[PDB]
Amino acid sequence: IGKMLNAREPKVVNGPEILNKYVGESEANIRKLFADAEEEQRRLGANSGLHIIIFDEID
Amino acid sequence: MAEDADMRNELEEMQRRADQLADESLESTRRMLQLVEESKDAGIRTLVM
Repeated sequence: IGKMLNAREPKVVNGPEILNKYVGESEANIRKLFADAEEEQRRLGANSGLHIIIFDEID
Repeated sequence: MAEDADMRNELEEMQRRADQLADESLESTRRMLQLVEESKDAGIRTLVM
């Protein structure tokens, strides 16, 4: 579907792949996904192409 | 887990400061701003006279 409707690219992640023993490192690896979208959205308003995310397993 | 680790770590200082004097090189390049202008300032007006 990313190919169907063009996003920039998919960045795919697995849930268990981002978990850190240290307190503050387990939330930031998430936010680094959305920053790439936040930039384009604020910059180019509301006609920007999708920044798409996929989680391999969230559960 | 039920784990809290809050930690610290230490620095490795960069090189290029054998002695502070090295910045005196800037005091040199001040001086070759100081010792350059009067050469031409008297050169062209020495041509005037």
